[PDB]
Amino acid sequence: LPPNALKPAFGPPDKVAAQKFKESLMATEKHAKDTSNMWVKISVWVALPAIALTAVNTYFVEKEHAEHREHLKHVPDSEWPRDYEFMNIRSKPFFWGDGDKTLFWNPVVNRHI
Amino acid sequence: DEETFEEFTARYEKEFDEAYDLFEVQRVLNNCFSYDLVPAPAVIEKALRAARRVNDLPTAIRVFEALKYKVENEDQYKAYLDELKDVRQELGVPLKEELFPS
Amino acid sequence: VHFKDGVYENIPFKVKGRKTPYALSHFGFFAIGFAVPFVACYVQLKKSGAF
Amino acid sequence: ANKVIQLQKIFQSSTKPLWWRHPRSALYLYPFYAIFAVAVVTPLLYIPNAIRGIKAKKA
Amino acid sequence: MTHLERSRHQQHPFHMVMPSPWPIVVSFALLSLALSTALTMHGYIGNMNMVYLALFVLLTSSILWFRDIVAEATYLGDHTMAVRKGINLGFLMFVLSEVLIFAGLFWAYFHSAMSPDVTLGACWPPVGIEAVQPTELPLLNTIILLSSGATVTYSHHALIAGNRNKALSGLLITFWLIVIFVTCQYIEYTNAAFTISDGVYGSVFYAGTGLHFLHMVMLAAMLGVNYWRMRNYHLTAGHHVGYETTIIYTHVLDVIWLFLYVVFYWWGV
Amino acid sequence: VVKTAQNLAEVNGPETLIGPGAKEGTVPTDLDQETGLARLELLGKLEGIDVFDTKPLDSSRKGTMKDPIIIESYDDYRYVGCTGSPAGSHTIMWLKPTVNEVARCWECGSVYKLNPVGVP
Amino acid sequence: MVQRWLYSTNAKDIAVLYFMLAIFSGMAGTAMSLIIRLELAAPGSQYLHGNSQLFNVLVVGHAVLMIFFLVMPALIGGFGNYLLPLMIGATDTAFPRINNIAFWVLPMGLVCLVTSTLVESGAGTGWTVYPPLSSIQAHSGPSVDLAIFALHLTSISSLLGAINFIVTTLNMRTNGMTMHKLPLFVWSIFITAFLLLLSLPVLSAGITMLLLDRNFNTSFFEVSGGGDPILYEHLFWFFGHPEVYILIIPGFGIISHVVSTYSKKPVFGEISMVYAMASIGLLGFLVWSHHMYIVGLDADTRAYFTSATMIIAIPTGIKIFSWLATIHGGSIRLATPMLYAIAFLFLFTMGGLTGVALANASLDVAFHDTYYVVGHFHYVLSMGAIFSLFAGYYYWSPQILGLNYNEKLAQIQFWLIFIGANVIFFPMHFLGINGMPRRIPDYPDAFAGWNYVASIGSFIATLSLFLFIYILYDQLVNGLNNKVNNKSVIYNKAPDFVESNTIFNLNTVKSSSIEFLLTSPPAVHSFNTPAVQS
Ligand code: HEA
Ligand code: HEA
Ligand SMILES: CCCCCCCCCCCCCCCC(=O)OC[C@H](COP(=O)(O)OCCN)OC(=O)CCCCCCCCCCCCCCC
Ligand SMILES: CCCCCCCCCCCCCCCC(=O)OC[C@H](COP(=O)(O)OCCN)OC(=O)CCCCCCCCCCCCCCC
Ligand SMILES: CCCCCCCCCCCCCCCC(=O)OC[C@H](COP(=O)(O)OCCN)OC(=O)CCCCCCCCCCCCCCC
Ligand SMILES: CCCCCCCCCCCCCCCC(=O)OC[C@H](COP(=O)(O)OCCN)OC(=O)CCCCCCCCCCCCCCC
Ligand SMILES: [Ca+2]
Ligand SMILES: [Cu+2]
Ligand SMILES: [Zn+2]
Repeated sequence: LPPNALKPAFGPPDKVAAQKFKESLMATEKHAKDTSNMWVKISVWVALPAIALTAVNTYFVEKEHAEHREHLKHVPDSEWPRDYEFMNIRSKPFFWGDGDKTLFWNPVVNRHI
Repeated sequence: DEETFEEFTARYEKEFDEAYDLFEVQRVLNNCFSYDLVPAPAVIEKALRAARRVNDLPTAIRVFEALKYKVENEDQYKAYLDELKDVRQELGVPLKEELFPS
Repeated sequence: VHFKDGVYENIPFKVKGRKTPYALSHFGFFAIGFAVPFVACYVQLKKSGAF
Repeated sequence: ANKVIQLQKIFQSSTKPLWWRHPRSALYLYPFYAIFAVAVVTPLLYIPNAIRGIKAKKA
Repeated sequence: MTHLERSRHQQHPFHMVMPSPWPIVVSFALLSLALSTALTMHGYIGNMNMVYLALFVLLTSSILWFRDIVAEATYLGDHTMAVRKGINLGFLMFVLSEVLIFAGLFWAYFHSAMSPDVTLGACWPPVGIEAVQPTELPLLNTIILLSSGATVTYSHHALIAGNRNKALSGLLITFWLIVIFVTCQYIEYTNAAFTISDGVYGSVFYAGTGLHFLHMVMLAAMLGVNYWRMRNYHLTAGHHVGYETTIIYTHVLDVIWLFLYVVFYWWGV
Repeated sequence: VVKTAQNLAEVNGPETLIGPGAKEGTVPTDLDQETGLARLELLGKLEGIDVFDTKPLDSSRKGTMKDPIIIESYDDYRYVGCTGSPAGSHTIMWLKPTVNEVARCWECGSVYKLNPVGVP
Repeated sequence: MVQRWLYSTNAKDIAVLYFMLAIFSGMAGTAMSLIIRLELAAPGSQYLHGNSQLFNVLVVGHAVLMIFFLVMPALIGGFGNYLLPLMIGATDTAFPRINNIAFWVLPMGLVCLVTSTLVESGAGTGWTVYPPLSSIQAHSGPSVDLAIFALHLTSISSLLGAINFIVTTLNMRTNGMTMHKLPLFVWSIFITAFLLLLSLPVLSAGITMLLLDRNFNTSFFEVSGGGDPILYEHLFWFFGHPEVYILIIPGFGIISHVVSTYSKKPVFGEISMVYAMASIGLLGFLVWSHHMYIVGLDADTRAYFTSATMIIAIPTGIKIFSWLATIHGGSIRLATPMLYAIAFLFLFTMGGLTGVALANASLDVAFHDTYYVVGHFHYVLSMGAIFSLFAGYYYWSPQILGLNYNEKLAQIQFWLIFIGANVIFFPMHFLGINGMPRRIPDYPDAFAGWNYVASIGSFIATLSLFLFIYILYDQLVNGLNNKVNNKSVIYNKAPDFVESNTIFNLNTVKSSSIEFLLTSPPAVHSFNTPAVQS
């Protein structure tokens, strides 16, 4: 046991700095209230009505494209437009499946002839 | 650092009087010979009287050895040995050539 | 975790107090480095039919 | 429910390595080590064919 | 606390991590992944079963690494103020590097489009290519993303304020909004009239928007990790660092997608 | 037998650094579930005390063998970087005073002494 | 033992693994350059039986090993991880588990590059890997894939390590040390870490897109789908040039410490040295297309890149004159580290002056794929960065290891590499100016003269490397005896003129950085009470 074992290691506490730290935990606690409450209002008065009218406008435009897909599904491969030089590049077959189709390949709209 | 030569001597004269052991006399002497100038004769005299007060003869011999390295000619070395004549004689300091003659 | 201190304690290989001489480890390690280009040449010259 | 404090005292008074202190850690670590061995050995068992130019006969 | 008691605690705030097996187990999974993919892309391995296993082991080995960071901060108390500040700064340098990966993909797009090659028709887009129209399903996506950067703002500030229910609801909604974005790109892909095989146009288009697709799947995994931790009382009103890193992530991905939508969809079509 | 410490003077090792858990239905507080060195650094903040030392070297004067500059340490040594009396007077020079020998600067002659306070 | 070196979270132990791997790799890359120089000794088939693909394979392996597996894991992975935390007072690095994965990916990247040369025919493409020569039509099979995965694993290594270096410097400095008080070597690893962070992600875009053309039917660079090979070169060289500076700047900071120690003078104009290192790191992002002067760019594009390349000579020349100003008026001590530093100042200036000629686009028409270029970048990389790596090892290894080395054996080693390096690379300029192309295993008969001279010097320099391998053995078996006999240097600074022998024993070390004040092998717990400076 050294003689120093029972002597203070820090010094006099700073009661001023203990209050600045203490007052800053309440200012931020309530400033987050006047800030949070507005962003609930914004999320229901702007954001929600945007995902409302856009969705039906998107449903309408998407509903039309489904019939256009239904007409192409009846077109036989004789009058499918001929590929250009840069279309359907096959430098070597894909190493999965049959070697000719991609990941999101859709037979109705994508074809190799 | 804008220190004139006159301010250089008056500051190292003060610095040799305050040195209180061998470490201090050797450290102050090292810094005094590390500038782009040869210290004045009145600075060399105070460095000899500081090594006497700590009772060390080799430090007083090395003072004149550094002096012969720092001068430009050998006639500048001679004119110092002709100014500090009494002090080298009164304290009993030999020259390194006189001590190890070749 | 607590480790030891000293001279031969901060390296992963043993230099002293070993049965086999340390020269076999030191120069064997740098011999294998110098020898991998020649193994590659051997495989490829044995593929071209040169050997 | 809240179990932060209870797990706080289990963890801080344990001698085992960190990844072993939770009572449920045996069920993850035992099967992972077996799976980790298969996933490392098997690709290595194919370099001999790759150097020799033998290809798998998936046909 | 005298000198005797102060001796039982560290003299610096920084974190001394104990030895762990994870850093060298992740490296082996990375080599098993590299060796398997090259061998199956060229026929030396019959199927994709070995590539599947290497991806599964790279995944469950990072989980365990993340599992040991939860315990060091929630059950051990090792994340002091200085450790917290260093973690935030490391994450900002991570996203700056990921942002410049997209910067290289935008160079490739502009190189191919400002003076298009004559085998295309000297025209952008090339002849015969039917592109994605902006005022469509991609316009529903740019609203769904902008709508999640404001429901995540009120969840974060409801946790600082001590409101639990409001905090837990503004995160369960951000989750299902990023999930909706992800399946909306899936529909847009299986219906597009061109493919990544369709020359240089299908290459720069699906690279820029396909990388962003992969980050969103990673972003939805982060909000699910925060959901478990906030509901099970790990996050406190002043100490939630796993949450702020997620929040900064949802805002950078929002800006990147904004750029993709203006260049790949409005200017390049 | 053990109980949660309330102030820095009540801390007795690491088993008094575990708080009271938050009750069901509320957002936990820092004072409810912090532990370890992170909790000790918070107890000091509330009272106004810095538990990690971060002040620079005292360059008010030049120490001497009669009146050195005292340096505190929790070991038998500490590294000291001297740059002169008004800080920045000369090129920095690193030193290492020990419990048995003082340190002197070969550049300016400043003397530093150690003061051990650590308890094994 | 298992968990100290496979589970490590200590930055000193990890730095030792880096150096072990770095030196094992310079063996292989030197053996490949020796096989290359034997086949170039005379006209005709010499040793490879006319297999030109094999000669091209060994050239790629030579460049990848020297750059990504020797110079980066030693200057940065080794010296940066060992001396940066000690020079700023840090108890560790930030993120100690990130620090460990950034090493263990390099062994896995070596068992990817080595198995690339043994499969099918290897990658005979050059270290730049231009398409379409590197696509599946002109390079079939899995060799170029396995080389790309090797490059991916070195990018994960350098990026993760750079993020760790940046956080540690900004967050974990000791009491009183501000950013203006950092040692110059700490500044050199900090600036290098930012160049890696902003250039590596552009290279990962380029070579992943090359992997997609080969295996996934994509046309980034294929000409039949609309793609462009010249796009790849823009993406590759936008990382390339920043890389050459990622390789010289850490050596700039080593040279600063060595020159100041063996002069007994502080670095002249220390603050303008940091400003110059930052200006060179910024101007290294605006000059990349001096590597594409003849591919058909516009004349106004080429006139911009000329002037941008030339003005990096101004900040670099400030560092050259600054180093000559600190040794002027000094007290020079000619130990082995000081010999390399004086040779660096002379051989780096020569290599940099041949770069000023290359900087003009008009003159580069006679300097494209010419041995003259090969002569330029072996003067700044092999008598430059390599000479600074030797200077570092002889400077810090006695402290790091606790073991001294045979001094007079080390001065023989220095002279054998100085003589032999000059013999290989000086005649390379003569071949290039007369018009000899690069990347050929065989040449017309008029080039036989200088090609024989260079192949002789290649044997001189490999013998100097084998002497260095013996010096390592002697230091590890006889290091403690080298301290008591007179076979090694004990003090890198000697007593001052008027300082006596016994006063000198009070303070043996007069250092302006912490590292020379530790125990000889530094303790595994180096700081408990933080170091303090004014
Ligand atoms: C790090 C860079 C580096 C280094 C050190 C070297 C070193 C050498 N290089 Fe090479 N070289 C390159 C980088 C380098 N080279 C690059 C990028 C290319 C172009 C590739 C391309 O064309 O595609 C190239 C190309 C190249 C060619 C062109 C071949 C052709 O075009 O096909 C030749 C020809 O002779 C050659 C020769 C040499 C020789 C003889 C040495 C020897 O002189 C080495 C001399 C000195 C040493 C023996 C090394 C020191 C040994 C160590 C292990 C250091 C250990 C130190 C410590 C740990 C303290 N190099
Ligand atoms: C350490 C690596 C390193 C360094 C530091 C440099 C530094 C420089 N390099 Fe180099 N370079 C390479 C590595 C390096 N290079 C490699 C590997 C290649 C080939 C890549 C490949 O094809 O594989 C290459 C090729 C290369 C090219 C492409 C040429 C071609 O391929 O056809 C050019 C073009 O301008 C170039 C120029 C310069 C210039 C101007 C500097 C300047 O920074 C030099 C400045 C230094 C000085 C000028 C010396 C001191 C200055 C003074 C004392 C000031 C007074 C001077 C004057 C008033 C003139 N070099
Ligand atoms: C082959 C011998 C087997 C003998 C059979 C055992 C019978 C008992 C004999 C006792 C010997 C036990 C054998 C254990 C293995 C062993 O001690 O040396 C064997 C070790 C191998 O093992 P490794 O742990 O280094 O891992 C590596 C395995 N790949 O060689 C070596 O690395 C030699 C390496 C020396 C060269 C490094 C020089 C670097 C010096 C450090 C300088 C650092 C500067 C840092 C600056 C930043
Ligand atoms: C190391 C740093 C990474 C740098 C990365 C730079 C370049 C990355 C850009 C490409 C990223 C993947 C694109 C998304 C897939 C896509 O392309 O979308 C999918 C496309 C679109 O479907 P479709 O063509 O059938 O048309 C639809 C008509 N109905 O299908 C394909 O492609 C099939 C081929 C699979 C492509 C997978 C390629 C994986 C290799 C790269 C892995 C990701 C890189 C690392 C990311 C963490
Ligand atoms: C196919 C395989 C792919 C695998 C990739 C999976 C990626 C999915 C993302 C899962 C992230 C889980 C992190 C939670 C850990 C945690 O707990 O963080 C919380 C901790 C604890 O602090 P606290 O505030 O909770 O304190 C509690 C109160 N005292 O703070 C932190 O550590 C902050 C650092 C988090 C950063 C995580 C890493 C993010 C980048 C990883 C990117 C990897 C892929 C990159 C590919 C290009
Ligand atoms: C080929 C397909 C691409 C795969 C990508 C490569 C995969 C390698 C890494 C695998 C993920 C395992 C988790 C490790 C990361 C981690 O755990 O970060 C968590 C670390 C843990 O800090 P600590 O434990 O060190 O300190 C102890 C303190 N508790 O928090 C940090 O550092 C803070 C900064 C976060 C930065 C993370 C960066 C993400 C890493 C991936 C970077 C890849 C860049 C290249 C992109 C192509
Ligand atoms: Ca030949
Ligand atoms: Cu360049
Ligand atoms: Zn001083």
